[PDB]
Amino acid sequence: ADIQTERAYQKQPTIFQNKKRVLLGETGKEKLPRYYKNIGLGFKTPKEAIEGTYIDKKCPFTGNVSIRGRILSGVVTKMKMQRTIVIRRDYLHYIRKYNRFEKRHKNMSVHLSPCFRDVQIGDIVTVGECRPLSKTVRFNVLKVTKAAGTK
Amino acid sequence: ARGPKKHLKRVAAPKHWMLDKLTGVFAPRPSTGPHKLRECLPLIIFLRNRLKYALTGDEVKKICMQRFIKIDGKVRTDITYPAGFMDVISIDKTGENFRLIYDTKGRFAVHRITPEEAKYKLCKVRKIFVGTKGIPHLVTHDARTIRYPDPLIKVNDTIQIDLETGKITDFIKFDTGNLCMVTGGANLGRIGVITNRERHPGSFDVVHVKDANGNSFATRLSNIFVIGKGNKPWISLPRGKGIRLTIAEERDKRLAAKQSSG
Amino acid sequence: GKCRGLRTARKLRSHRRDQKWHDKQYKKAHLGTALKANPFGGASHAKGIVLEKVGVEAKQPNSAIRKCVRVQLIKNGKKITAFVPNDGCLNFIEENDEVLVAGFGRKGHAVGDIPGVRFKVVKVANVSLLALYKGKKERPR
RNA sequence: GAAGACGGUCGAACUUGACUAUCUAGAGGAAGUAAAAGUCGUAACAAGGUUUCCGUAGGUGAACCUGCGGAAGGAUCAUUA
RNA sequence: UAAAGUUGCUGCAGUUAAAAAGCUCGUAGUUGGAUCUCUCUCGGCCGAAGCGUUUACUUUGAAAAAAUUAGAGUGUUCAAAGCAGGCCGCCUGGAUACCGCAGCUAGGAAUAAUGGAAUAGGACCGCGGUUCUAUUUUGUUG
RNA sequence: ACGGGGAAUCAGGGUUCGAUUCCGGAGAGGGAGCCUGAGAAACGGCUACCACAUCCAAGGAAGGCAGCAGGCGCGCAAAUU
RNA sequence: AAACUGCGAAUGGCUCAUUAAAUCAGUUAUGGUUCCUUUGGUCGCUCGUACUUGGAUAACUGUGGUAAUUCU
Ligand SMILES: [Mg+2]
Ligand SMILES: [Mg+2]
Ligand SMILES: [Mg+2]
Ligand SMILES: [Mg+2]
Ligand SMILES: [Mg+2]
Ligand SMILES: [Mg+2]
Ligand SMILES: [Mg+2]
Ligand SMILES: [Mg+2]
Ligand SMILES: [Mg+2]
Ligand SMILES: [Mg+2]
Ligand SMILES: [Mg+2]
Ligand SMILES: [Mg+2]
Ligand SMILES: [Mg+2]
Ligand SMILES: [Mg+2]
Ligand SMILES: [Mg+2]
Ligand SMILES: [Mg+2]
Ligand SMILES: [Mg+2]
Ligand SMILES: [Mg+2]
Ligand SMILES: [Mg+2]
Ligand SMILES: [Mg+2]
Ligand SMILES: [Mg+2]
Ligand SMILES: [Mg+2]
Ligand SMILES: [Mg+2]
Ligand SMILES: [Mg+2]
Ligand SMILES: [Mg+2]
Ligand SMILES: [Mg+2]
Ligand SMILES: [Mg+2]
Ligand SMILES: [Mg+2]
Ligand SMILES: [Mg+2]
Ligand SMILES: [Mg+2]
Ligand SMILES: [Mg+2]
Ligand SMILES: [Mg+2]
Ligand SMILES: [Mg+2]
Ligand SMILES: [Mg+2]
Repeated sequence: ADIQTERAYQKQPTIFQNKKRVLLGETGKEKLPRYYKNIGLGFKTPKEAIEGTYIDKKCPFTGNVSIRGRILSGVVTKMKMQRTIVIRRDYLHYIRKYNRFEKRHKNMSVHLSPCFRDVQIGDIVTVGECRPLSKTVRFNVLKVTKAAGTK
Repeated sequence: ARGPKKHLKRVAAPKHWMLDKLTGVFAPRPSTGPHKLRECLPLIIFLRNRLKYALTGDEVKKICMQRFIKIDGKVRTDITYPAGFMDVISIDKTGENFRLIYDTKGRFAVHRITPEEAKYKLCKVRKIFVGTKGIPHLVTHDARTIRYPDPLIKVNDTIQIDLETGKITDFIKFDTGNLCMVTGGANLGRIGVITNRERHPGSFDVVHVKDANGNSFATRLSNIFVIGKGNKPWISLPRGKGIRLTIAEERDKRLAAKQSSG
Repeated sequence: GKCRGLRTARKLRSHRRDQKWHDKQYKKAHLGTALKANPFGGASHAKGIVLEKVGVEAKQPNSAIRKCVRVQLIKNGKKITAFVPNDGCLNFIEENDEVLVAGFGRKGHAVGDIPGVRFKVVKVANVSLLALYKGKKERPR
């Protein structure tokens, strides 16, 4: 998978990839070291992020983002943007005059890392709050759980 | 509102000052200082409302401008100086020393201390950071930074500071079984032994504390102040020994005192 | 029957407000046409200039002449017929004089005998009609 | 180092068109409502003197009349091998 | 605003008083039949760790401005108020409750949703493999 | 329609009010642009345009009470230069 | 006294036109920023005329201009 598709050169800023190498240690390529971080709160780092090659500065595991504040869950409704998806959060709002609830929802645009592959319309995503990534995106997908009847 | 605010409405002042409603529109508005505005006792309130040494604000100013009041061993001529928890107020002309200790009902009590005990104080540690060629630094709840602290001293611990020099003399580690006072919230002013601390990563930690009478109560970690090692406090406690009476037993005690009076 | 499920709050509320629009008083108070059409403009009283004295026939079962006045409100220029309550009181009113007018008693609805009249005169030339009637004050000159 | 000038930006506001919200002058035309005791009749209420009413269509000074198809809220809960 | 159970959630009406769509299908919405009685590792028997599918619900705990409201004390001469005051320098207050909803917290598991094996794309025991990899090796070096 | 704390009424549930002394927001005739400053897009600072308006020797100069009093106007409706 | 310098004048007071997920309220975040002041730390850590440096300007003194300004 070629990772150079923009006008600029895509690269993890922390990793230095031009270290001098003698010809005796030139067994193909050096297998460019991968930068990854362990986000806390008991979330495992996907093996894809560790062993991947994608460049994503908004990735919670390989990019420059900090998970802080609220951790929420939603259902994936649309995946038509690049590296970001639209999830749906449903809830019941109480009305005190009638002592009864009404069904409400709100969509949320959340950044989805390339480390989560095979995400389908319908699965559950645990997202975590971060700094503003775009005009409307303030959350990053931290965990993906499949639907109840997946193959 | 452009720029900082300089006034404080009397009804908007913190309730533990015990300010009335009809004396004026405004309140003393504590100056910026080592203690937060909501958690301090301005010098004027203590010197006029509490001790009744002065009748008006001008008399408080006249008292302070003769350099009679010392807060933690230093002369303070600012009448709105924020004096807060564990501060030592010394008046040598009349020869008394007070320590600002929360009462059981969450108010700064007039607590007189001996001059031997007025030479030190206890400070909670807020953070530890290394700077400037690998020199460690401690920051206390009193906004004083101390370089070269003991490597064992960690956050949420308590250090005994010699007021004359400003150096650490000993410390208490934050651990279960150590005596503590609650410095904020519903249980403010209560004294008890730490029983258990539950950690919630990314959120606030809750500390459970058991009184000397067997009562238990929870607080947030930021509301806990280690007072003594084990059951013995390192300072003198106010007349109420940190235990909270319910309104029923308070009424019974008041009635017994009334009956025994005369 | 009505819906009764635990999740029916929105249906109940929407139905209640839609049906609330079918209440006469609620629609009158919240539609905004009544306040626009009200000559007083929502005020309790108003001030006007007496245009002419008029006699209005009482409704059929009882025969009488009700002495009213045509007034022109200062604040919006609308023309109004106002009733001069007591007897001889029409003699206290002149042409082209300031008069303070109030409602008649039922929220812009005609009262008793007088047809199409919902206002009564309270003051004439800044002196109360009751004071003139009881001899407490005289008409200014 | 002042006045000043090219360019850019923010941009009040001006001119010219278009649209839009409220109030409004206004010949006339056509209704509703009261006050209404006039004129022509009698449509409806009794089998109201052609049973009433509904939908549709035409016509007529006026109520209304007629055709078609419905209802009984009908003047028949019933009519005999 | 109450009276107005004349806006009806509590709690109204629809044969004739105003009122059920001409009839059926049908998306969203609303509602929906029985059934199922915590441990393996770490540190000093406990403290720790998960995770039991997730909740809703219920109870508790924390955090939640003052004023206002409720309310404790207190003879403003009484009262509305106030936060004062009492004893012959002392003594004593300036309480407490309540604060939807949402968000934290820890118990309960009836009720109500939700899942867990039916191409075995099953659980547990041992096996064997495949691959990569962290350190044992080891006064030391090496 | 500035939002809350709250207010009136109320068996229980509710309905209505909250410009108004506490907290938060906005504005200083209407827009816009700035200087200084830690902090204004500040108006009891400045620069323009729009609307009003003051003095003038006609060349020019100076404005901003939704601060306290007070006046006009508007009004049913509100206090001492 | 005046004048230069420094600080404040961004608080307070008034009003409710605008404003309909905006304001605001509760809850969280800044591991994404700024912060006069108060308070504490730091301030021989740097290997490179001083027993004190230079030019102004105000107040003040004198000549004024404009019908007129907290003009100059
Ligand atoms: Mg202000
Ligand atoms: Mg945190
Ligand atoms: Mg220039
Ligand atoms: Mg016949
Ligand atoms: Mg007939
Ligand atoms: Mg007939
Ligand atoms: Mg009928
Ligand atoms: Mg009512
Ligand atoms: Mg009732
Ligand atoms: Mg009814
Ligand atoms: Mg009917
Ligand atoms: Mg039917
Ligand atoms: Mg359906
Ligand atoms: Mg069931
Ligand atoms: Mg409160
Ligand atoms: Mg009370
Ligand atoms: Mg709650
Ligand atoms: Mg408005
Ligand atoms: Mg409102
Ligand atoms: Mg208001
Ligand atoms: Mg208004
Ligand atoms: Mg305000
Ligand atoms: Mg402003
Ligand atoms: Mg004005
Ligand atoms: Mg401005
Ligand atoms: Mg002004
Ligand atoms: Mg101002
Ligand atoms: Mg004024
Ligand atoms: Mg007037
Ligand atoms: Mg009045
Ligand atoms: Mg000066
Ligand atoms: Mg200063
Ligand atoms: Mg300043
Ligand atoms: Mg300093």
